[PDB]
Amino acid sequence: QQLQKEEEARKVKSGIRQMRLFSQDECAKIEARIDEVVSRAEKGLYNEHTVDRAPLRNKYFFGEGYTYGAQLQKRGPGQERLYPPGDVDEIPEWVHQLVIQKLVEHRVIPEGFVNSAVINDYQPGGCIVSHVDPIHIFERPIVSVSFFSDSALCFGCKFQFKPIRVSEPVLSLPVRRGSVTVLSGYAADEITHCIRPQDIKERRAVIILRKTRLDAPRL
RNA sequence: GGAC
Ligand SMILES: O=C(O)CCC(=O)C(=O)O
Ligand SMILES: [Mn+2]
Repeated sequence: QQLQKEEEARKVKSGIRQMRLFSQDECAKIEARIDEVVSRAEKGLYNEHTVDRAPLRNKYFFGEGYTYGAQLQKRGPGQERLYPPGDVDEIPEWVHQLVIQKLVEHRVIPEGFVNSAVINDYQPGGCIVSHVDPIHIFERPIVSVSFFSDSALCFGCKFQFKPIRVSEPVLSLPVRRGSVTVLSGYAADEITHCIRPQDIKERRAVIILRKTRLDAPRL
């Protein structure tokens, strides 16, 4: 039914906020700090679980990190876990001053909301498989700031492998460098979101800021 | 080049 597809896409749009908030100079300053994050990881200055490496995507966990995918035995809903307290490195002060301060000042999230800053560094062709950020781990909303290039955030995609094949998205949301994305409601809880390899044509980094639940399970 |  045209009525059915229009309703779900309407539901997904309802949970999406997106606006330009960082200028080119401000991205350049933050992107430089992101490059230093990569350098410190390759110098071994970070705790073991702070750095999660994959062929075309690295995750740098600060404040709070999580286990996902192949790191889970008997993967299923509710099987994700936080690392033990103090395991991952602290949120860097430049993340507090440059990124979170602007979000708090521009009323994107309340002050003291963020306790987890995760940086996803995508190499050209990189992706992340369709998923819902664990409801048992993270409070809503989910805030992310994009850097180094423009891309798209797709919703409701189905992944096939060998080779990687992605079905037609329910919604493709262009995310540009310096743009802030806020997910809530249906867009965050009742539909998966992903980024496709065809959307990453250059190196792209995104800083994801969240609040972990009080009852969030740890390892 | 793999979070459902
Ligand atoms: O590249 C993005 O913005 C998506 C990353 C994501 O969904 C996550 O790491 O939870
Ligand atoms: Mn996610």
